[PDB]
Amino acid sequence: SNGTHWFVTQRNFYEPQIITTDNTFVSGNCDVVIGIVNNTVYDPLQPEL
Amino acid sequence: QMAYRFNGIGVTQNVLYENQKLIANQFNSAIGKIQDSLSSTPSALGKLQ
Repeated sequence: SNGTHWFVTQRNFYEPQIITTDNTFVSGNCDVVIGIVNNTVYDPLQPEL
Repeated sequence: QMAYRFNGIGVTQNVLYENQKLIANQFNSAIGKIQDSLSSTPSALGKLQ
């Protein structure tokens, strides 16, 4: 987090990128994990359609 | 860091986040048993002696 926005980067070098479906995977509800946060996950397909 | 180490052996990271309490309890119990394992057995430290 930049303080205002959320990104995803590699671990050994800073290179922020937008959180999309193509670089994340889904598993379960957002109540088991301790420390989860809310944000938008962008879907590339929908804007085209 | 523990999730990174789980990735290091071929297990995905959601396993740790969904079993965090169980894993911490197991670790604490094993550390608790080390004390007795050394103390009760008197021949553990033969190499140093």
